[PDB]
Amino acid sequence: RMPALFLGHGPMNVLEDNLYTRSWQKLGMTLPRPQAIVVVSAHWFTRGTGVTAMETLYDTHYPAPGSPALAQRLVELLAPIPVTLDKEAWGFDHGSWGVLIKMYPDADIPMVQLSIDSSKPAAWHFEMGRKLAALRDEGIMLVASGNVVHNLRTVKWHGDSSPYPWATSFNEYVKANLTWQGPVEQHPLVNYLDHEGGTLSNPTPEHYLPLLYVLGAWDGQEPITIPVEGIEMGSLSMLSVQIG
Amino acid sequence: RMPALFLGHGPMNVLEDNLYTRSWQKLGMTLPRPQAIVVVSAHWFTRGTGVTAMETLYDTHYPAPGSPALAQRLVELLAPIPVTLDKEAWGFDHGSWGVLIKMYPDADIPMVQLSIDSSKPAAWHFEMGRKLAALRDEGIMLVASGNVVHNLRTVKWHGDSSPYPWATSFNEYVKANLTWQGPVEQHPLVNYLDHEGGTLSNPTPEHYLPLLYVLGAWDGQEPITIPVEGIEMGSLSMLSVQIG
Ligand SMILES: [Zn+2]
Ligand SMILES: [Zn+2]
Ligand SMILES: [Zn+2]
Ligand SMILES: [Zn+2]
Ligand SMILES: [Zn+2]
Repeated sequence: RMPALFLGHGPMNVLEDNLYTRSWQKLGMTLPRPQAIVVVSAHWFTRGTGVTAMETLYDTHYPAPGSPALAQRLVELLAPIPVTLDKEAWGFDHGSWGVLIKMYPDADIPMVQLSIDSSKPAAWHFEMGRKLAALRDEGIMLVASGNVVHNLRTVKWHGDSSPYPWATSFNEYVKANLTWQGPVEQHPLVNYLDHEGGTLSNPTPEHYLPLLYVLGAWDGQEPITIPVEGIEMGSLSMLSVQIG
Repeated sequence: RMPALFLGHGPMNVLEDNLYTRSWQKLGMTLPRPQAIVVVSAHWFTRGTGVTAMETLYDTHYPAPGSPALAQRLVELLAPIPVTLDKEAWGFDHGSWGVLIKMYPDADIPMVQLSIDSSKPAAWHFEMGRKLAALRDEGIMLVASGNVVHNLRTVKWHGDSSPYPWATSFNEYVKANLTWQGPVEQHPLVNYLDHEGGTLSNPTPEHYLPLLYVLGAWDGQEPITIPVEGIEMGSLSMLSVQIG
């Protein structure tokens, strides 16, 4: 049974870097090797849900082989959710590419990209991870990447380095509610904009929503882990989450 | 009379970095301060020409004030070229943001973004810089950013560090033809795919085309300078060009 992973993304490198990259490389050594991976990124935020099997914007290159079989299986599992199927791969954002180059350096794990539907509310994205859960017993690792705090208008690129108190506030409300159980509509992490708090940490939903894909996939029983965490440049949250 | 600048973009930082960043900061200290700037990036590659006056994807933030006056003046100058006018700013690619944060750290120069028309041939993009030339006598600096060699399938992110010979070959054909004069249709840098050479260095045109915007703006008389140059990771060319 494969784990699902939400990674806070960014180290702005690298090669021989930091705590985060060593946590990614990390889980790539330590976690059960997947038959294939469904990648969810903050940066594939589209009207409607798209899927690529990667049979062919960003100053990056991650030549993982595609899995047309997993793509079709994704489309079927999601039906009647209408899915658009791209032939070509989508470019990987620097952050996602940064997680993947550290995690599985050799780009030898077959892969599908899944996009996040803009037009849908948080509860729906949580329901998505509920549907993706079945794939975890079929040798498939879910890797979602984004940032539970993500306001680049508040980011302090040089000085000083302490976490803004509102950043730590929202982040702790995230961590304290990972294991919440009950109706989806009443989930604190689904109703995240109910926090002070919420809109300032996430003025648009895309960097936060990927966590819900991972949380949607939790059975209520298996452990939930935090392989690495951190708030960089005052408001970039680096909170990573392991399900199972 | 304002200079036009093509910058090869990437240092993957920074703050206290390298030769390239110090060349950018650099020209920002040394060049005549502009009333406003038209930014052209490799990464705004669209069907049709777009313009933003910046009255409102990338893990970046460059809060330069817009210039609606320059935007309208751009639309008028280009007519009958059909232009789409966005209210909102487009996100800056890391490379462009990297050039601008070093060049004009304070983000206090008014600014317009101009996009590159996908559907048009190299000669047309050269003609674009011919039209943009007039704005140089109106206090306006053209800043184009991309990379005259740009194949991320050949990039050696770690080892070793020597420039591929084909990379140096195409690059030198670029440099040897900056000052070429004659009919546009017969310009070596317009007919760049005529080199061995060309398609391998530039499998799609977007990172190269921005130079033509700058070269289009040369009168035949003023100096053409190379403020910095370099080939990193075997095939990322860092060749920068100053017109006037
Ligand atoms: Zn680029
Ligand atoms: Zn980037
Ligand atoms: Zn954000
Ligand atoms: Zn991001
Ligand atoms: Zn390229």
